[PDB]
Amino acid sequence: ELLKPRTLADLIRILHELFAGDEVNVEEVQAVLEAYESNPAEWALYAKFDQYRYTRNLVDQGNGKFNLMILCWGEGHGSSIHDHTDSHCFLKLLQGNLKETLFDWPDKKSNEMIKKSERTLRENQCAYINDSIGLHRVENVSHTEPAVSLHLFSPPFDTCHAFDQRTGHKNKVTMTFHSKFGIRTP
Ligand SMILES: [Fe+3]
Repeated sequence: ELLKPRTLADLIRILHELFAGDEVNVEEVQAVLEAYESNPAEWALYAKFDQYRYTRNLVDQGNGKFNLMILCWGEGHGSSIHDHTDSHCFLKLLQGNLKETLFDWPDKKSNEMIKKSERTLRENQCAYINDSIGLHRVENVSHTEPAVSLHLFSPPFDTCHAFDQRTGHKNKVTMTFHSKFGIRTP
């Protein structure tokens, strides 16, 4: 029985219920994430930017079965082309816009990775990816506006692969945290 989250806090409580069991109802999770109306005051604590690249800010450690974080993207900041380590990944915009470009898993052949599609994710929208869908790149293409997104990963994971668009070659990356629970984590 899914209800609208009134606040980020409420959203988090609801996520603990949704992940109370062993399996994930993706459509239900995506629905509740979307239903949350971004309130900049509720997440300002987590919205820590860096001048040079996007930051990953842990919000909730979950119940062992998921994590929740906020990512902050300066003008022109973007990600690698990357996977998500056999986890569910949900992305909701809290501020600004992000361009998401989808790529297919590369063949063993060295080949230019060609964009399967792109979309503009706008404030409050919740997107979903998993490895069965493909790979993606996420970018703030704005010249004038920062972006902020809310991400849920289940199970949690701290490693992923980056892919070279020219070749499809992958490299294993360890993902870091800029902050945890509002506290900067050098
Ligand atoms: Fe991603």
